[PDB]
Amino acid sequence: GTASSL
Amino acid sequence: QPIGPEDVLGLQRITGDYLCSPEENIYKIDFVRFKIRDMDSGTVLFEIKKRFVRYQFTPAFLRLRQVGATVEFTVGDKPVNNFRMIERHYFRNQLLKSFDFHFGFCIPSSKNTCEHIYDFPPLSEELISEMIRHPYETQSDSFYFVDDRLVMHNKADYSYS
Ligand SMILES: *C(=O)CCCCCCCCCCCCC
Repeated sequence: GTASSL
Repeated sequence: QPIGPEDVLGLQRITGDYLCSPEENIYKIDFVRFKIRDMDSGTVLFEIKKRFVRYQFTPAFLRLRQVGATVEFTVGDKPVNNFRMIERHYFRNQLLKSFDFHFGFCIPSSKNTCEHIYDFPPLSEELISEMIRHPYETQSDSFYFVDDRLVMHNKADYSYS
């Protein structure tokens, strides 16, 4: 999910 | 009103909405790198550098055992204590597994790097097959806490077809 934030 | 870790640790399904707004990221946590690699082979599976993501993987992904996630992020003006993520993966709203990663303390205006490890839950040949055959019904919620208070929420879905 952290990939959403880039 | 303030969502804590014990709240999300009981979640029975993927949330129907986001549990916070973008403005609740008062710490200005900003991810600048995200990388996952297979721990068996050492292969990079996905890297992104500098609130919803869709991934498209292959069936072989579902045979991995362990995957390493490296993250780099910056923080703004306030110190950040007990930064933590709880990320919950479901298939058709059945929990596959919940991961709980601690990042620690970050001083203001810092960039920080951590690597954590995902250990796959056990998956049965039936389950895998269903997962391959139903793309994007595998979903995840990523819940980010500073000092036990929810500050970000990211969603994802996955295809293995
Ligand atoms: C999204 O941005 C985080 C994506 C991380 C994907 C790899 C995590 C390991 C897969 C979870 C195990 C459950 C699926 C079988």
